Amino acid sequence: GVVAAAEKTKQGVAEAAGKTKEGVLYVGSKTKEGVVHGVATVAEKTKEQVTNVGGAVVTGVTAVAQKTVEGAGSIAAATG
Amino acid sequence: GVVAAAEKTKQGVAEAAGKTKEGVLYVGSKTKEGVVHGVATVAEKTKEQVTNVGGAVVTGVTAVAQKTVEGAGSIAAATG
Amino acid sequence: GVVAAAEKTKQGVAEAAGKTKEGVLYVGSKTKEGVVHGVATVAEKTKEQVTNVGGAVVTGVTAVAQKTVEGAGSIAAATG
Amino acid sequence: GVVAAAEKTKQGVAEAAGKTKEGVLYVGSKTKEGVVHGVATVAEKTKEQVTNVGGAVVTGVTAVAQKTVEGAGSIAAATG
Amino acid sequence: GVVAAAEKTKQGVAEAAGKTKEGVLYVGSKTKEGVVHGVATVAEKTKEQVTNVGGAVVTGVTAVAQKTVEGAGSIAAATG
Amino acid sequence: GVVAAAEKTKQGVAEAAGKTKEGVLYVGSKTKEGVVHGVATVAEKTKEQVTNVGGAVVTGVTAVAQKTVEGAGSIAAATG
Amino acid sequence: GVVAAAEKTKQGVAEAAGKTKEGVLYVGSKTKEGVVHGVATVAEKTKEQVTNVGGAVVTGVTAVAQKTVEGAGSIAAATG
Amino acid sequence: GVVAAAEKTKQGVAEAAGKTKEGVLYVGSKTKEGVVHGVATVAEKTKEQVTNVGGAVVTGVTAVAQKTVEGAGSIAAATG
Amino acid sequence: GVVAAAEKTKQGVAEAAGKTKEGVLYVGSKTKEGVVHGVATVAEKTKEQVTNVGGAVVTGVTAVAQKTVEGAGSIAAATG
Amino acid sequence: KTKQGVAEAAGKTKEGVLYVGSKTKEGVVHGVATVAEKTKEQVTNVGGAVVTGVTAVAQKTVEGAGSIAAATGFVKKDQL
Amino acid sequence: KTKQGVAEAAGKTKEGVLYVGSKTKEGVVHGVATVAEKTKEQVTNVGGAVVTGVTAVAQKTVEGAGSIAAATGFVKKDQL
Amino acid sequence: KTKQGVAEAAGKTKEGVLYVGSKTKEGVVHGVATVAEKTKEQVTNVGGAVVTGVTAVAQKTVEGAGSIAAATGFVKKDQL
Amino acid sequence: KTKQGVAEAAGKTKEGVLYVGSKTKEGVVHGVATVAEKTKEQVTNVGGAVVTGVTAVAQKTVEGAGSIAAATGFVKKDQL
Amino acid sequence: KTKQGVAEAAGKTKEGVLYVGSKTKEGVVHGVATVAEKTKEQVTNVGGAVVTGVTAVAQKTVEGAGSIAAATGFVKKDQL
Amino acid sequence: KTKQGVAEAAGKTKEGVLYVGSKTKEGVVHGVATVAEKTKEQVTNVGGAVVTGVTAVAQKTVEGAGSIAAATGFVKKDQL
Amino acid sequence: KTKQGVAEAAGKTKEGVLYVGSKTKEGVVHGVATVAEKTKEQVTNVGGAVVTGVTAVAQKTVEGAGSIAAATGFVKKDQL
Amino acid sequence: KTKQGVAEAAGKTKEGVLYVGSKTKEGVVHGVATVAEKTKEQVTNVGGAVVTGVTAVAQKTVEGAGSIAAATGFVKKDQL
Amino acid sequence: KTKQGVAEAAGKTKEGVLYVGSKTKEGVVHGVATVAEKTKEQVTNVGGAVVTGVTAVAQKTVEGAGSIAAATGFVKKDQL
Repeated sequence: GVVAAAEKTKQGVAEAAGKTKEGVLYVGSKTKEGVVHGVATVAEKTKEQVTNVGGAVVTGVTAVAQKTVEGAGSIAAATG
Repeated sequence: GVVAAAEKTKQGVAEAAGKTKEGVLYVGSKTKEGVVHGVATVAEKTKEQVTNVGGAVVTGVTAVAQKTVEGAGSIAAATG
Repeated sequence: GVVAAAEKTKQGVAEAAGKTKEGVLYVGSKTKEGVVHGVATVAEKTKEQVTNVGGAVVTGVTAVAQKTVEGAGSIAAATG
Repeated sequence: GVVAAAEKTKQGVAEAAGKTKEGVLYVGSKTKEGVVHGVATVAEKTKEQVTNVGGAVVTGVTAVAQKTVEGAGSIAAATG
Repeated sequence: GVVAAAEKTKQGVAEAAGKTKEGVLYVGSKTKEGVVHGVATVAEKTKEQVTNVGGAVVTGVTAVAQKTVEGAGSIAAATG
Repeated sequence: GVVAAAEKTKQGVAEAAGKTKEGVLYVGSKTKEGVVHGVATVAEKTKEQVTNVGGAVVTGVTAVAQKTVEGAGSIAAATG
Repeated sequence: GVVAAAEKTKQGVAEAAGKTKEGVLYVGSKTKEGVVHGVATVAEKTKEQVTNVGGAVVTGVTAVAQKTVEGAGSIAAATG
Repeated sequence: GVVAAAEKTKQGVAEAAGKTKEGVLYVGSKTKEGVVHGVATVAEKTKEQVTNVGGAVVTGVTAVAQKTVEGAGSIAAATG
Repeated sequence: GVVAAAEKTKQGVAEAAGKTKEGVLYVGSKTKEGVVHGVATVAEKTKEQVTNVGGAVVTGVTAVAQKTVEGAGSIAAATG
Repeated sequence: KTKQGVAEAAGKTKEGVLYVGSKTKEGVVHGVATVAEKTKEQVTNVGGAVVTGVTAVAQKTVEGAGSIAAATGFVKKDQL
Repeated sequence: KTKQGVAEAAGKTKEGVLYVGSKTKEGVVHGVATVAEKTKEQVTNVGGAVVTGVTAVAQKTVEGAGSIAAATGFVKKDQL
Repeated sequence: KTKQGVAEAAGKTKEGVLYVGSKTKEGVVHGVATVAEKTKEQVTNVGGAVVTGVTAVAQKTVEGAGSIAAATGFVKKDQL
Repeated sequence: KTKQGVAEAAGKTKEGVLYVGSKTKEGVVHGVATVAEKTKEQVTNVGGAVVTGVTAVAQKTVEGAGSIAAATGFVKKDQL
Repeated sequence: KTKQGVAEAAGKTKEGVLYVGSKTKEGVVHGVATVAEKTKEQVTNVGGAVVTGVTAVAQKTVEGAGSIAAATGFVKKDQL
Repeated sequence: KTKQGVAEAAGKTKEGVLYVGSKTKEGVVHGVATVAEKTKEQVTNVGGAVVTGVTAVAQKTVEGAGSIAAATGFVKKDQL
Repeated sequence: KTKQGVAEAAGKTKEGVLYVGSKTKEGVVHGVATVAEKTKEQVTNVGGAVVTGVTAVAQKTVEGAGSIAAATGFVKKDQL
Repeated sequence: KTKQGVAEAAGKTKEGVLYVGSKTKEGVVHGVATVAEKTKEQVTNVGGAVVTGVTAVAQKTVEGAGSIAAATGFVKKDQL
Repeated sequence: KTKQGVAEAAGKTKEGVLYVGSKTKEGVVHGVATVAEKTKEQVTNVGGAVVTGVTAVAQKTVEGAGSIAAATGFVKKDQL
């Protein structure tokens, strides 16, 4: 039982609410989720080698922002 | 039982709400999910090699923003 | 039971709502999901080699923004 | 039971709503999903080689924005 | 049971709604899904080679915006 | 049961709606799905070679905006 | 049961609707699905070669906007 | 049961509708589906070669806007 | 059961509709489906060669707007 | 000498294709698109002006002191 | 000499493709798109001005002292 | 000499593709998009001005002392 | 000499692709997007000005002493 | 000499791709986006000015002594 | 000589890609986004000014002594 | 000589990619985002000024003695 | 000579990637974000000024003796 | 000579990546974020000034003797 009342008033406001659930709000904000910024490499000879024979390999520069709900959020998964 | 009332008022507002669920709102914000920004490479000889023989390989510069709901959110998956 | 009432008022507003669910709203915002920005490479000799023999390979510069619902959101999948 | 009422009012508004579900709305916003912006390469000799023998290979500059619902959202899939 | 009423009013509005589901709306917004913008390559000798023998290969500059519903949204698929 | 009523009013509007489902609407917006914009290549000798022997190959500059519903939305598919 | 009523009113409007489903509408908007814009190539010698022996090959500058409903939306398909 | 009524009104409108399904409408909009715009090539010697021996090859500058309903929407199909 | 009524009115309109399905309408809009616009080539020697031996080849500048309903919408098909 | 509102162009070439264009727009109204769907309008006017339609007016004048382009919806009762 | 509102261009080439363009817009209204769907409007006017429509006016004047482009929706009762 | 509001361009090339463009906009209104959906408006005016529509006015004047572009929705009762 | 509001460009090349552009905007209104959904407005005016619509005005003037661009929604009762 | 509000650019190259651009904006209003959803407004005006809409005004003037861009929502009752 | 508000750029290259840009903004309003959801406003005005909307004004003036950009919502009752 | 508010840039290269940019902002308002959700406002004004909306004003002036940008919400009753 | 408010840059390279940028901001308002949720405001004004909204003003002036940027919410009753 | 408010940069390299930047901010307001949630405000004003909103003002002046940036919420009753 929720009741609000206003009467005999020049400017009256009556506001009622049974159940309320506030939510997220960003005002003038900034965010950085999974960011790579400013990587420099000065070599003479570079060499990479990957010899995957049935798994999962993730190399190089990476930036991930997974947001899964009802499952594995792996980056490199390998099941058998 | 939710009740609001206004009467005998020059300017009256009555507002009622049983159940309310607020939601997300961005006002003047910025976001960065899965971003690669400013990568520099100054070499003389470069060499890459990938010899995948039945798996999953992900290389180079990468930027992912997966948002799955009811499944695996892998980047490199390898099942058998 | 949700009730709102206004009476004997010059300017009256009565507003009622049983159940309400607010939603997302962006006002003057910016977003960046899965972005690659500013990659520079100054070499003399470059060489890439991929010898996939039955899997999944993803190379080079990449920018993905998957939003799947009821399935795997892999980037490089390899099942057997 | 949702009721709104206005009476004996010069300017009256009565508004009722049983169930309401708000929706997404962008006002003056910008978005960037799966974007590659500003890639520069200054070499002398370049060489690429791909020798796929029955899988999936994705190379070069890529920008994807998959939005699948009831299926795998892979970029390079390889089943057998 | 949803009821709205206005009476004895110079300017009256009564509006009722059982169930309502709001929808997406863009007002003065911009979007970028799967975009490649500003790629420059200054070499002297370039060479590409692809020797696919029964799979799927996707190379070069790419920009995809798949929006499938009830099927795989791969970019390079290879089944057998 | 949805009811709206107006009476004894100089200007009255009564509007009722059982079930309503709003829809998408773009007002003064811009979109970019699957776009390649501003690619420059300054070489001296260029050479491409493709030797597909029974699969699917997609090369060069590409820009796709698939919107399938009940089928695979691949770019390069190869089944057997 | 949906009812709207107006009576004893100088200007009255009564509007009722059982079920309503709004639809898409673009007002003063612009779209770009599958677009290639501004590609420049300044070489001295160019050479392309394609030796397809029973698959599907798609090269050059491409811009596709497939919108299939009940079938594969591939760009290069190869079945056997 | 949908009912609207107006009576004892100088200007009355009664409008009823059982089921309604709105449709797409473009007002002052522009669209670009499958467009190639602004491709320039300044070489000295150019050479193309295609040696298809029983598949499908699509080269050169291309711009497609397929809208199939109950069939494959491939660009280069090759079945056997 | 859909009913509308007007009576005792100087200007009355009664309009009823059981089921309604709105349709597409373009007002002051422009469209571009499958368009090639502004291709320039400044070489000294050009040479093309096609040696199809039983498949389908499509080259040169192309602009297609297929709209099939119950069949494959390929550009280059090759069955056997 | 004096130049106002002048669009000028020039072009020289020895061999090749040439295009020169010069367009000028002064006092031009272009593209006024309007839709009214299922709209109710009720007007009662007594000795006044009511405007509800679409009015597109363009004017260009040289030596036009005291010019008026569009005077819409007004009541003028000057004594002198 | 004097230049106001001038768009000028020039171009020289010996061999190749050339494009020169010069456009000028002065006092131009472009692209006024408006939609009103299921809208109710009720106006009672007594000796005044009411404007509800769309008014797009463009004007260009040389030597236009005291110019007015659009005077919309006004009541003028000057004594002198 | 004097330059105001001037857009100027120039270009030289010996071999290749050339593009030169020069555009100028002065007193230009571009892109006014408006939607009103399920909106109720009720106006009672007695000897005044009410404006609710869309008014897009553009003006350019040379030697325009005392110029007015848009005077919308006003009541002028000057004695002299 | 004197330069105000001037956009100037230049470009030289011997071989290759060239682009030169120069744009100027002076007194320009671009992109005014507005939506009103399920909005109730009730106005009673007696000898005044009420403005609720959209007013986009752009003006450019040379030698414009005493210029006014947009005078919206006002009551002027000057004695002299 | 004198330079005010000038955007200038230059570029030289022997071989390769070149881009030169110069843009200027003076007195420009860009991107005014507004939404009002389920909003109630009630106004009673007696001899005054009420403004509730959207007013986007841009102005540029040379030699504009005493210029006014936008005078919105005011009551002027000067004696002299 | 004198430089005010000048954006200048220059660039030289022998071989490769070049980009030169110069932009200037003076008296510019960019990006005014506003939303009002489920908002109640009630105004009673008697001989005054009330402003509740959105007012975006931009102005640029040369030799503008005594300039005013935006005078919004005021009551002026000067004796002289 | 004299430099005020000048953005200048320069760049030299022999081989490779080059970018030169120069931007200037003077009297610029950028990004004013505002939201009002479920807000109640009640105003009673008698011969005064009330301001509740959004006012974004930008101004740039050369030789502007006595300039005013934004005078909002005021009551001026000067005797002389 | 004299330098005020100057942003200057320079860059030299023989081979590789180069970036040069120069930006200047003078009298600039950037990013004013505001939210009001479930807020009640009640104002009674009698011959005064009340300000509750958002006011973003930016100004730049050269030779501006006696300049005022923003005079908000004031009562001026000067005798002389 | 004289330098005030100057941002200067320089850079030299023979091979590799280079970045040069120079930014200047003078009289700049950046990032004013404000939230009011479930706030009650009640104001009664009689011949005064009340300010409750957000006021972001930025100003830059050269030769500005006697300049004022923001005069907010004041009562001025000077005799002379």
